[PDB]
Amino acid sequence: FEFPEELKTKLQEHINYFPKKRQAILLCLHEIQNYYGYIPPESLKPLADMLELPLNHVEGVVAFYDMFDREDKAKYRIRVCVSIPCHLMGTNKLLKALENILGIKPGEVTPDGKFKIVPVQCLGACSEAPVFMVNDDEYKFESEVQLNEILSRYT
Amino acid sequence: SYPAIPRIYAETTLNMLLKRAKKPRVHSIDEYLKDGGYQALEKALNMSPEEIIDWVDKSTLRGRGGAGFPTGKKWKFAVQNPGPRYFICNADESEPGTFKDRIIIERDPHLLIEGIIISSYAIGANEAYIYIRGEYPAGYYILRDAIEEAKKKGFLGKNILGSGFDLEIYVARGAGAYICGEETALIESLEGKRGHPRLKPPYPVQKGLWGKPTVVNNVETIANVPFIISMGWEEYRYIGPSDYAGPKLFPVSGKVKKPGVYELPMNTTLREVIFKYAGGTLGNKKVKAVFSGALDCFSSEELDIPMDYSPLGFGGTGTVIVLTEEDDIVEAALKIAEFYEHETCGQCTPCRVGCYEQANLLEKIYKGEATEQDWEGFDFVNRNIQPTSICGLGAVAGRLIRQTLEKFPEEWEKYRK
Ligand SMILES: Cc1cc2nc3c(=O)[nH]c(=O)nc-3n(C[C@H](O)[C@H](O)[C@H](O)COP(=O)(O)O)c2cc1C
Ligand code: SF4
Ligand code: FES
Ligand code: NA
Ligand code: NA
Repeated sequence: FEFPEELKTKLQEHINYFPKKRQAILLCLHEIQNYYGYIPPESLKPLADMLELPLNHVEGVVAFYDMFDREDKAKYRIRVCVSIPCHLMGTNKLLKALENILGIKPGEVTPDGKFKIVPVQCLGACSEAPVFMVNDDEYKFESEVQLNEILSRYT
Repeated sequence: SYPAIPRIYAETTLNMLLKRAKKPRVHSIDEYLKDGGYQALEKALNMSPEEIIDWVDKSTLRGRGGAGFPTGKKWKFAVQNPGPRYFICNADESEPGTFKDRIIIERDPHLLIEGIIISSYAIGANEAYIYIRGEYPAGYYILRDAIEEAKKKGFLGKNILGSGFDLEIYVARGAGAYICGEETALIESLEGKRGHPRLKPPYPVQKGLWGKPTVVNNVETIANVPFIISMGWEEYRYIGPSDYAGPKLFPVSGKVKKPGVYELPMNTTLREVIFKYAGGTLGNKKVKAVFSGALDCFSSEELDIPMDYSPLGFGGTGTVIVLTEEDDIVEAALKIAEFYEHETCGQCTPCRVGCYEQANLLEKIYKGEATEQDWEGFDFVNRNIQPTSICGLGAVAGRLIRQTLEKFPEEWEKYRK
């Protein structure tokens, strides 16, 4: 397993950025996930080598940090706040709307591999509850019609 | 071009931290300079580090990240130990209800950067870090760009403005763990490790990043520093009541008409926050409770308390989550239990098992499936998360829930029957 040049170049930027190589581990793992739609288990050994770290160190880090997903590939992660106060302000309605539009529940991926619903703790936008993200983009849920239009922007 | 972010409402009676950040847009360096930005830095670099520490001490500034440690005193402790030293901005803000820090980061990044540079100079740190939670991607990109702006204007790098002071600011990203806001866990994460808190003592100010003296400060804390230098510590102390001076941000959410971030003096009462500033309650329903993030539960009998650091004050980080008369307190308690279940790092046995069991058992209670032994077990676990804990999470994971048991017995009773 080898990283494509375009990805390897970015990883190398991260690794050269901090005073010590190993400090770049989370930036690198974010970069890997954004490229492949998940963290391929095969990617960890060559990442470890670039960071000058043992494989088990990198494995332990991937396991600890919730944002990283070793199991399911998805183009777009729909992170849905399942905390408080989002629960008062209509998380349930957001989840129902997502089920109506995409046919999936929290934890599931669409058959085409396009969308995965990821339940998350507070996203720090509680005044704009109920909150969700689509990869890096973050939104307030207003209604199914509004949500449907938002999701149509991700192709 | 940045990722989409919700336009959180922001209002200020003081026009300090939200002077620019009351507008939901990035204020870049040229606009910041037009407001007198970076002039406090220039002033600071003509002062001795010791004088800056003295001003920040006399300002009475205290940490805005939840523990309320006096900032100047913290800095004094760090400079008692030989360098090199490190400065860290904590932008991990991940507690339920808390969204005050992000609006500084996303809208007025140069206010934060200016504070970081001054603070770093004060403690003699030539390397500073911002650790921003992974779920704030826009904030990360905005900060990276703002830092490059500052570097191009000569406010970062070597020999800043001819002062002989060198600084670089690095931006690190978290990856989904609330515990990485705990200052020693944050340092572990910066070192490229799992975010596990360290046994204290030692404290970071003695042994922190790479075992060197390290000051960790919250975003909001740091954003006060340019004001202290610009205005002088006396003028800063005239803001708000004598005993609790300075601006404070209050993120207000739940069942209010105008949820958002309010910049207010600390003599404001909880009642005023809700009714005078945040427009009262949705449907004008009665307030049942206020959750101070995931820390404390205040009843409707406790709304006349000051939003200050006093023994009888609101305290915490000033996070105000409003529940009204129709909201189920047990359901809300379950949400808090779920948070602590998800976020314990699991190093300490009573925290690991206690956070898990508290949520597990409360879910059974909520669903009407709990046995009598489950109820007894729940009470016991709730009182026994803290033993042997080496960070604040274990100490508080049962606190709010215990307050709901004491303040809303009737509601819990319905579930027991
Ligand atoms: C579980 C836990 C989570 C914390 N999360 C944060 C956080 O997100 N941001 C923050 O600045 N402080 C957080 N703190 C407090 C920090 O440990 C530390 O007190 C603070 O960053 C110091 O800065 P200050 O003196 O400016 O408040 C947390 C503490 C604990 C125990
Ligand atoms: S108290 Fe809990 S969160 Fe803190 S170090 Fe121990 S197990 Fe981890
Ligand atoms: S509770 Fe959902 S963003 Fe905070
Ligand atoms: Na719907
Ligand atoms: Na005053």
